[PDB]
Amino acid sequence: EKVELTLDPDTANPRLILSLDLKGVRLGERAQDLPNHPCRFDTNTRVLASCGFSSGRHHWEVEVGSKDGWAFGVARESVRRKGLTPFTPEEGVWALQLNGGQYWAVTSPERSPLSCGHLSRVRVALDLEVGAVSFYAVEDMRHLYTFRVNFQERVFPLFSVCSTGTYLRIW
Repeated sequence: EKVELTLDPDTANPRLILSLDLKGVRLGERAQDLPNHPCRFDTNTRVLASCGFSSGRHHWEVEVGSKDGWAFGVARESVRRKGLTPFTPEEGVWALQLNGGQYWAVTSPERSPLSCGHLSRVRVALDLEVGAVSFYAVEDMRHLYTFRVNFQERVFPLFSVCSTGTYLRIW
């Protein structure tokens, strides 16, 4: 079922720029002086939605920038917030990424280069019963990639922007 997400400003890395409607995120030039919430990503340029899921099937849609430097998908609640944490499934993050002009599923120890054409808006489908996170290009709902995961805890929508000049935006 459809979920209306808002970004959680307590989690946001201080270099990120969130939109006032808490749907949009970009990377800024300099770090804002933000109160040090324990949930805040102090180093990785990440932000979670406020909503986490422990059961059921849920979907949302993400508008993506055409320029390099984003990743999104889901993170387990216990993802490390403090220090430079590897962006890997073992560290509790399951994401797609645009980097070096190439779409990737962020697998380890090697990322997986995807076949897809240019992406504009992507549906993310989280199933905690089946144990799946799936991505679709919204135009014709074409499957891009599925991670099979045995989720053991609450899972949050995850967004990351690591370059100026691109963005992610919840639809």
